[PDB]
Amino acid sequence: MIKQRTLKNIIRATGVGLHSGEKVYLTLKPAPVDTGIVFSRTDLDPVVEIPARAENVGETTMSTTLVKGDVKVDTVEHLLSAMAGLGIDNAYVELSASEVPIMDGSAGPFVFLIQSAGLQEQEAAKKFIRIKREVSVEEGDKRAVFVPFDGFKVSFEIDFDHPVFTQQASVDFSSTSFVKEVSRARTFGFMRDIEYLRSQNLALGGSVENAIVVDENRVLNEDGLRYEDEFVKHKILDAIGDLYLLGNSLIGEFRGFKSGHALNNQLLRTLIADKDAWEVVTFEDARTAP
Ligand SMILES: COC[C@@H]1C[C@H]1C#CC#Cc1ccc(C(=O)NC[C@H]2C[C@@H](NC(=O)[C@@H]3C[C@H](F)CN3)CN2C(=O)C2CC2)cc1
Ligand SMILES: [Zn+2]
Repeated sequence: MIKQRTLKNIIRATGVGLHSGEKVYLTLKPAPVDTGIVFSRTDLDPVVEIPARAENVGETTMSTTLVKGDVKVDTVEHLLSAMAGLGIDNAYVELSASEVPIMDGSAGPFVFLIQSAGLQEQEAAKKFIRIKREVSVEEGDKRAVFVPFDGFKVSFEIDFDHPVFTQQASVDFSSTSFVKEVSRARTFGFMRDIEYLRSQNLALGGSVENAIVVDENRVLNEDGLRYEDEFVKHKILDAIGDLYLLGNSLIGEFRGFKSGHALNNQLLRTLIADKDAWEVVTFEDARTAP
């Protein structure tokens, strides 16, 4: 049967919040069967834990933020994307501040840390959400869609009227490596937006160390891009993080058109609300499973 996984060993890491600019200490701990992913603000007394679930997403439009009361955790999408990538069902994520460390702007450091400390299978069936019906959301010229698909796949398209722009990509994660083809894909910002956001006391941790910085014409980062299609691969990475807020791995296919975390969140909520469109499934034989 396909079994729930947690971590074998705890993992510690240090970084800076993209927005807060704060030094943050991160601890990933193993967790019992059916825990899910739980974020923990250890700096607070008493400690505040927010389950990494769609119901707990705050109305923050810079990044994916979890809330409970007036306590927040900012920029969860890259870490969740890394746990999604490696099929982690159960883990505590301890933080010493309000924001996940940005590290290098991608999921690579997080995927390295997780596999460094190993995975532990647990004596419980892994539960999957299987897409049964197409579910679509739009707003203006943006669109986000679930389609039934025997497997897991993400297609994305962006359309920036900028000289620096493939703006399309499609990855079947049952045939292609999350780790090799998507995990190293970094976040990106335009020089004028960064200048603005700095003026509003935001992007305080941003640098070429943790982002592709783009002016009107070109990539400013001396060493360039990691993929010809790094920008749209980072969109895929982000979506995979957002999807993992379902609290169960997906059997189906996602399509983004100029989508972001706000419309991504609308699609998760519309899916959860339409019980005709999905079922939870387990697999007694890993050999016959998609
Ligand atoms: C020493 O270096 C000097 C350079 C000048 C210093 C700097 C810096 C910085 C920065 C920075 C980078 C990125 C950003 C930033 O918020 N980028 C958003 C980008 C990338 C992608 N969203 C994501 O990645 C999401 C959100 C967060 F980004 C992490 N998950 C979609 N997206 C867009 O559509 C923007 C609107 C055009 C915001 C800020
Ligand atoms: Zn991102």
